[PDB]
Amino acid sequence: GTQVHPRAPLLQILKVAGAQEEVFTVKEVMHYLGQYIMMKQLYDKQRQHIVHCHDDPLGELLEVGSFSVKNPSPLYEMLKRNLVIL
Amino acid sequence: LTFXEYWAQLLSAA
Repeated sequence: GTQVHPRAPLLQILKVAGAQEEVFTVKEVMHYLGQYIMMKQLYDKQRQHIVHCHDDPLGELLEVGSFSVKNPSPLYEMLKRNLVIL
Repeated sequence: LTFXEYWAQLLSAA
């Protein structure tokens, strides 16, 4: 339920996904990240829990070329680096 | 499942 402020590179990704706010909950941040991956079709077409984020700004933040939605720790580690707790 | 379904499962956990 805590409010967070994304750092600029993360906020840019959320903005592409349609976010107009500057303060979010963690769940809302995760929501817009999924929206971004979906709109850009970064998920693997055959095994859709795999996300291929290499060569995309999201991969620069996550620091991995791909991840599994079922092994979300790279996402959470990125959030710790990119969220200011308010 | 679809990506939307997998992400919704993850989202619920946050």
